[PDB]
Amino acid sequence: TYKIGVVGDKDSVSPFRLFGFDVQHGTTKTEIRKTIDEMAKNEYGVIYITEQCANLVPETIERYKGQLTPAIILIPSHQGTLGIGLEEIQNSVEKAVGQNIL
Amino acid sequence: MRLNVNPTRMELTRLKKQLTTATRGHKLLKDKQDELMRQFILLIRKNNELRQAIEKETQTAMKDFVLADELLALNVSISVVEKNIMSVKVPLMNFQELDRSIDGFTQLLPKLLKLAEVEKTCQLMAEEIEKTRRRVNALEYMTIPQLEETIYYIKMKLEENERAEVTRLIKVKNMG
Amino acid sequence: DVLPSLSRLKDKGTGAGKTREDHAATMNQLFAAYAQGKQAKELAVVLGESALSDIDKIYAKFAERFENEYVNQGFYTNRTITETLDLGWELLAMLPRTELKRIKDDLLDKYL
Amino acid sequence: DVLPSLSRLKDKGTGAGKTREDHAATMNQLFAAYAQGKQAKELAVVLGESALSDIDKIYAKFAERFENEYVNQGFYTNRTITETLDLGWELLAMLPRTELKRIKDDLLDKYLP
Amino acid sequence: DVLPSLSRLKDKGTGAGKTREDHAATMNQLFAAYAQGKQAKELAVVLGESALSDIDKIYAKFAERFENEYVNQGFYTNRTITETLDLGWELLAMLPRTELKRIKDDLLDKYLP
Amino acid sequence: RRGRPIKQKLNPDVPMITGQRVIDTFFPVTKGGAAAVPGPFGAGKTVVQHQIAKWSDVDLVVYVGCGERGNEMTDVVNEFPELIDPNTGESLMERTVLIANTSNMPVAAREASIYTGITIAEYFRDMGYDVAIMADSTSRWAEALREMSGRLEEMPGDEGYPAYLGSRLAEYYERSGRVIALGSDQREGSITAISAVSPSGGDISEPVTQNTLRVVKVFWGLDSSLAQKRHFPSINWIQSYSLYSTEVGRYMDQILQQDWSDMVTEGMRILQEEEQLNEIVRLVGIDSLSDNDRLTLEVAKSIREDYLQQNAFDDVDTFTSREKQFNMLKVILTFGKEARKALSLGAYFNEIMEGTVAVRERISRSKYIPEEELAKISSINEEIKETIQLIVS
Ligand SMILES: Nc1ncnc2c1ncn2[C@@H]1O[C@H](COP(=O)(O)OP(=O)(O)NP(=O)(O)O)[C@@H](O)[C@H]1O
Ligand SMILES: [Mg+2]
Repeated sequence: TYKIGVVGDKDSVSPFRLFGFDVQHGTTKTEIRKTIDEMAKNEYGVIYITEQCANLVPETIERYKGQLTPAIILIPSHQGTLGIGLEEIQNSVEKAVGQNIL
Repeated sequence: MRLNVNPTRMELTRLKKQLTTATRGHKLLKDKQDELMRQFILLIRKNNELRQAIEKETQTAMKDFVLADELLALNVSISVVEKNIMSVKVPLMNFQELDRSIDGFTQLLPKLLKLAEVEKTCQLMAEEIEKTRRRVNALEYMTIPQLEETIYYIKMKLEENERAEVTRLIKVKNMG
Repeated sequence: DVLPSLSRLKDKGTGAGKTREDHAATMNQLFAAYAQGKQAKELAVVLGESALSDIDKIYAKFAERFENEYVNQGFYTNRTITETLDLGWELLAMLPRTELKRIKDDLLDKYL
Repeated sequence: DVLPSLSRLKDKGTGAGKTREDHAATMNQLFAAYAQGKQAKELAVVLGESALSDIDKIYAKFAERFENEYVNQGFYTNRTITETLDLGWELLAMLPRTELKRIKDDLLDKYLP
Repeated sequence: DVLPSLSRLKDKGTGAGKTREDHAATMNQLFAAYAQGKQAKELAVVLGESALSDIDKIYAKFAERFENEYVNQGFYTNRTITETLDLGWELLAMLPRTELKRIKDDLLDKYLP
Repeated sequence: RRGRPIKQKLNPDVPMITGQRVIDTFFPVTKGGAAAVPGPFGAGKTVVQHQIAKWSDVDLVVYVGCGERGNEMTDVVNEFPELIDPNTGESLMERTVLIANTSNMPVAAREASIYTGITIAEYFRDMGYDVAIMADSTSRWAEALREMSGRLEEMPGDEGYPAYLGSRLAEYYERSGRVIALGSDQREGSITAISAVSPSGGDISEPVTQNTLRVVKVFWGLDSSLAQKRHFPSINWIQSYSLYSTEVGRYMDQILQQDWSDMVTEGMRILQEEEQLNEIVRLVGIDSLSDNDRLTLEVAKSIREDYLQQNAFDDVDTFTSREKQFNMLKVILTFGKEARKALSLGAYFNEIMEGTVAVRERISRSKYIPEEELAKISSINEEIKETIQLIVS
């Protein structure tokens, strides 16, 4: 049984608080990665993170792709996406296949 | 570039066996790489439509809430069973005025989790593809060539030695 | 090791009237199934338990039994040609009829 | 295969008065393009189409026409040095002028189709 | 390169009253860890660190520290045997107690940090 | 066949200036030193030797064409009287002696040609001069020995060479060096020996190469792979070495009053790291690399293309002065450092590349910058420091 962590702007991500999700509010590169690496230390299952927040920390994020857990999942803000989640799927498919196959 | 081995008859036989093994292993590693790839394509398509759908919906939920206090001060954790796809270890994830905006979030959770699961599985699937590619490649472009080049070298050397011996034996004989 | 071993005049000494009618066909089949079994074994190591077909797992077990029971008779065990032939059939019986492609159905129905 | 191939003495037999003034520059350029083209093909095989820049693809296509149209002439076709050089210029037109760095502007102006 | 190197007269010349009572145990232990660590380090260069086990990753880091710190001292560095044996332990401490099969429990209790 | 006697040998500790960046920088030969260039056909041994004969700062050059092509000796007799030192107006021919015994010339006379040259070089060395003797190629010399060995019916050594091959080679290389000459002046002189070795298949485990490497301190190892890629001189920077590197480094620091030896070391460190990284890029592709790793490849590429590669037939690329080499290497190494710092502050590889197209192009053209205006190479440093620093925003 693993925990859920959410990283994003106060406005967009606060309602996740109602489910008992450890919602955290980092805003600089230092805060996000510092807040992720502990979440991995406490065997979190999934960490949801905003795309705007995610864009600050590609180095810390790619460090866990190969791990079974935690799953790091990119979500929009209230403002939307930068296209990263969909581009990461885009990159991974062209890498595996020689696509685009979608 | 040839390997650092001594040109003996036994070494030649070793490398020749090691090479037949290497060749067969390379084909089997290519076969897997291709299997994982077509299994990957199915799942990555699932991931993509899923991510497009849950991006559009989480976005609306978030926008509603914002357009609507520490009323959010008052638990759900998840369960991870483990399964196997081909040979890859993969996660199985199960749950364990403004009221309209709060509800929309409740309806996202199931789709967010499935995504978490499908995205991870794809991620793990993709990594294992790279892992197999690197082995295939290390075999095709380094190991097999080195074996092949060392084998040809030792054949040649063993041949020069045999020639050297007959030269010396002819001279020895003729001390008479 | 059967694979690199060879008799160049075996045909002149086998079959109906000399051993039994099923001699050659079974030899050819055991030879192939053992080759296939050893390949299946390798596959097991390289791609893992899971990539193995159920038909493949059988060949694996066949090559194992073939070395351990057929080839491994002991230095003091004298087998008649008929026992040998019967043991081969017994070993071939692990496989589906669908796999014994190098034997006429005529012989499959007579010896199992 | 022009890559392992080499003539060591070649400049004593080319240039104005001998072949044409464009000779050495086209040679350095076609060679470089073909080498880069071939390296791109090598990349596509190992890692797939996707690993290539749009520019790599152009170069990869360059290599292929070079092989099929320039090198491959048939064993009964005689090409005068003029016909050869001119054909060199045509394959060069495939590439952005900005790419043709081994050739100076004066030649590019007179010959580049 | 310590692996192919040898001394045939090391037993009667080392130990309690000559160097220290842990000379031969640590010496043997270090060789075991180095030979294995060196094989693991080289795989990792070929197949990536990910192609290595959890503990072979440790053995590989050990072979780096062993080469870079222990064997590499410089041509103007004179280490007392006591400095050398003590450094040997600091490397061996990188490894889990279970790995150190070449050393008796009596000795581990006493020297291992 | 008898060495000219001397008072004593001295350490060869002053570097020769070849004007070849890869040689003077990473694999220097000192005056009175010995270097071998073993390499496969078409790699560039004859060209390296011609370059040195043309540019090195010795007093006199002795060129032995031993068992090689006729055209090459012809090339020197025509090209050298036309190659004019502008400071003094004398041609290279006024400081050159040529000995020629080509491959279809009498074979025995290959051995003769080597001894004639070395003896002549000893003689000028005795007068107080700095002499360089180039042997192209010592392998033809060894073949002459084997052929005579066969007629003599001797018992073969390695690969049919006679047993005395190793000592014949060692005897000749020991006739070179820095010396105090005989006479009351106690004047000093030197012979620097540069020999081509031409191994079958390019295999350097061959006895001629192996025996040579035993007595010479500099190894210029030519790579057929580099030559095919048109990377000349095709000196393989991983396998090559100069055992004069440490001493030449000390000497350069002092004459330049600069940390040259450190720059060289950093350059070799960079090139060594690229070989570790390219092993991965072949396997998995450039995409797998971290930004740090990405940059190392780009800096290494700069050393290779902007610095290591030198066109011997280009009027300006053909010789690079000591000062110019220091300047070109500074620029290349500077860009590396500045980016490394930019990466650690928070900038990414791709924004550093794009932001520096123009200054990188400037760096790649330094090799063509005229010797009278080295300041244009120098100003690249401030351009590097400023353009990267803007990007850091
Ligand atoms: N430093 C250089 N700069 C530019 N081009 C070069 C250089 N070195 C060699 N080349 C080119 O490559 C060719 C080979 O040089 P060459 O001196 O013939 O090498 P080699 O090793 O002496 N050949 P061989 O005598 O047959 O073993 C020359 O014809 C040039 O085309
Ligand atoms: Mg030559």
